[PDB]
Amino acid sequence: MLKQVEIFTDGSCLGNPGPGGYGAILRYRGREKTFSAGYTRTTNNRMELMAAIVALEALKEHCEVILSTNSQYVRQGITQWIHNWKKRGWKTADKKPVKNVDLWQRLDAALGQHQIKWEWVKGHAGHPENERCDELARAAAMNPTLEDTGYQVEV
Repeated sequence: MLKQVEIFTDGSCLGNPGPGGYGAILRYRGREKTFSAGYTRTTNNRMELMAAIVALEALKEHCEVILSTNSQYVRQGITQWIHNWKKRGWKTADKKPVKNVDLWQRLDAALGQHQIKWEWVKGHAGHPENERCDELARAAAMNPTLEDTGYQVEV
Protein backbone atom coordinates (compact mmCIF):
# COMPACT_ATOMS: atom_id res chain seq x y z
CA MET A 1 0.00 0.00 0.00
CA LEU A 2 3.23 2.02 0.24
CA LYS A 3 2.72 4.50 3.12
CA GLN A 4 4.77 6.14 5.85
CA VAL A 5 7.59 4.02 7.45
CA GLU A 6 7.13 4.12 11.28
CA ILE A 7 10.37 4.08 13.30
CA PHE A 8 10.69 3.57 17.01
CA THR A 9 13.87 3.89 19.01
CA ASP A 10 15.35 3.78 22.49
CA GLY A 11 18.82 3.24 23.96
CA SER A 12 19.90 2.10 27.41
CA CYS A 13 23.02 1.71 29.46
CA LEU A 14 24.31 0.73 32.89
CA GLY A 15 26.74 3.40 34.11
CA ASN A 16 28.59 5.62 31.63
CA PRO A 17 30.68 4.24 30.23
CA GLY A 18 28.97 0.88 30.90
CA PRO A 19 27.50 -1.94 28.78
CA GLY A 20 24.35 -0.92 26.91
CA GLY A 21 22.06 -1.44 23.97
CA TYR A 22 19.37 -0.09 21.68
CA GLY A 23 15.96 -1.02 20.42
CA ALA A 24 14.51 -0.22 17.04
CA ILE A 25 11.13 -1.13 15.52
CA LEU A 26 10.68 -0.16 11.88
CA ARG A 27 7.43 -0.72 9.89
CA TYR A 28 8.62 -0.48 6.25
CA ARG A 29 5.71 -1.42 3.88
CA GLY A 30 3.61 -3.79 6.08
CA ARG A 31 6.45 -5.72 7.77
CA GLU A 32 7.81 -5.17 11.34
CA LYS A 33 11.61 -5.62 11.57
CA THR A 34 13.21 -5.20 15.01
CA PHE A 35 16.88 -4.25 15.50
CA SER A 36 18.79 -4.56 18.78
CA ALA A 37 22.39 -5.13 19.87
CA GLY A 38 24.42 -4.55 23.05
CA TYR A 39 27.81 -2.91 23.46
CA THR A 40 30.73 -3.51 25.88
CA ARG A 41 31.88 0.02 26.81
CA THR A 42 29.58 2.84 25.71
CA THR A 43 27.22 5.54 26.91
CA ASN A 44 23.52 6.27 27.20
CA ASN A 45 23.41 8.96 24.46
CA ARG A 46 25.60 7.03 22.05
CA MET A 47 23.00 4.28 22.35
CA GLU A 48 20.08 6.62 21.91
CA LEU A 49 21.64 7.96 18.70
CA MET A 50 22.87 4.57 17.51
CA ALA A 51 19.24 3.46 17.67
CA ALA A 52 17.91 5.92 15.05
CA ILE A 53 20.82 5.28 12.71
CA VAL A 54 20.69 1.54 12.32
CA ALA A 55 16.94 1.96 11.77
CA LEU A 56 17.33 4.81 9.24
CA GLU A 57 20.39 3.29 7.60
CA ALA A 58 18.19 0.24 6.90
CA LEU A 59 16.04 2.09 4.34
CA LYS A 60 17.64 1.90 0.86
CA GLU A 61 14.85 4.13 -0.50
CA HIS A 62 13.58 7.65 0.14
CA CYS A 63 10.57 7.27 2.38
CA GLU A 64 8.35 9.63 4.32
CA VAL A 65 9.48 8.76 7.91
CA ILE A 66 8.04 9.14 11.42
CA LEU A 67 10.40 8.71 14.36
CA SER A 68 9.19 8.37 17.91
CA THR A 69 11.80 8.56 20.70
CA ASN A 70 12.10 9.72 24.26
CA SER A 71 15.80 10.56 23.79
CA GLN A 72 16.33 14.00 25.29
CA TYR A 73 19.67 14.10 23.44
CA VAL A 74 18.43 13.21 19.91
CA ARG A 75 15.66 15.79 20.45
CA GLN A 76 18.07 18.59 21.42
CA GLY A 77 20.81 17.74 18.86
CA ILE A 78 18.00 17.66 16.21
CA THR A 79 15.87 20.71 17.28
CA GLN A 80 18.64 23.01 18.49
CA TRP A 81 22.19 21.79 17.74
CA ILE A 82 22.80 19.78 14.51
CA HIS A 83 22.48 22.85 12.22
CA ASN A 84 24.56 25.35 14.19
CA TRP A 85 27.31 22.69 14.28
CA LYS A 86 27.72 22.08 10.54
CA LYS A 87 27.63 25.82 9.78
CA ARG A 88 30.66 25.69 12.05
CA GLY A 89 32.42 22.53 10.97
CA TRP A 90 31.14 20.32 13.77
CA LYS A 91 33.45 21.60 16.52
CA THR A 92 32.95 23.46 19.82
CA ALA A 93 33.78 27.13 20.43
CA ASP A 94 37.32 26.00 21.47
CA LYS A 95 37.76 24.38 18.03
CA LYS A 96 37.47 20.82 19.36
CA PRO A 97 35.37 18.05 17.78
CA VAL A 98 31.76 18.21 18.95
CA LYS A 99 31.09 15.30 21.26
CA ASN A 100 29.64 12.29 19.42
CA VAL A 101 30.73 13.43 15.95
CA ASP A 102 31.15 9.90 14.60
CA LEU A 103 27.51 9.41 15.45
CA TRP A 104 25.90 12.80 14.73
CA GLN A 105 27.48 12.78 11.24
CA ARG A 106 26.71 9.12 10.56
CA LEU A 107 23.11 10.04 11.44
CA ASP A 108 22.88 13.25 9.32
CA ALA A 109 24.13 11.20 6.39
CA ALA A 110 20.99 9.11 6.86
CA LEU A 111 18.73 12.02 8.02
CA GLY A 112 19.30 13.98 4.79
CA GLN A 113 17.91 11.29 2.45
CA HIS A 114 14.34 10.83 3.62
CA GLN A 115 11.66 13.17 4.86
CA ILE A 116 11.47 12.19 8.58
CA LYS A 117 8.85 13.66 10.89
CA TRP A 118 9.76 14.02 14.58
CA GLU A 119 7.55 12.50 17.27
CA TRP A 120 8.86 13.24 20.74
CA VAL A 121 7.48 11.12 23.59
CA LYS A 122 7.10 13.09 26.84
CA GLY A 123 5.65 12.01 30.20
CA HIS A 124 6.16 8.50 28.81
CA ALA A 125 2.67 8.83 27.31
CA GLY A 126 4.17 7.43 24.16
CA HIS A 127 3.28 3.95 22.98
CA PRO A 128 3.52 0.21 23.56
CA GLU A 129 6.20 -0.11 20.91
CA ASN A 130 8.22 2.71 22.44
CA GLU A 131 8.48 0.29 25.38
CA ARG A 132 9.40 -2.94 23.48
CA CYS A 133 12.44 -0.76 22.79
CA ASP A 134 13.03 -0.01 26.47
CA GLU A 135 13.06 -3.78 27.01
CA LEU A 136 14.78 -4.58 23.76
CA ALA A 137 17.51 -2.13 24.76
CA ARG A 138 17.62 -3.08 28.44
CA ALA A 139 18.41 -6.73 27.68
CA ALA A 140 20.89 -6.12 24.91
CA ALA A 141 22.86 -4.28 27.61
CA MET A 142 22.63 -7.49 29.66
CA ASN A 143 24.79 -9.28 27.20
CA PRO A 144 26.67 -6.87 25.00
CA THR A 145 28.54 -8.27 22.00
CA LEU A 146 29.55 -5.34 19.90
CA GLU A 147 32.27 -2.76 20.20
CA ASP A 148 31.63 0.94 20.72
CA THR A 149 34.92 1.56 19.07
CA GLY A 150 33.95 5.22 18.47
CA TYR A 151 33.53 6.06 22.17
CA GLN A 152 36.20 8.55 23.27
CA VAL A 153 37.00 9.20 26.95
CA GLU A 154 36.85 12.97 27.12
CA VAL A 155 37.06 15.10 23.90
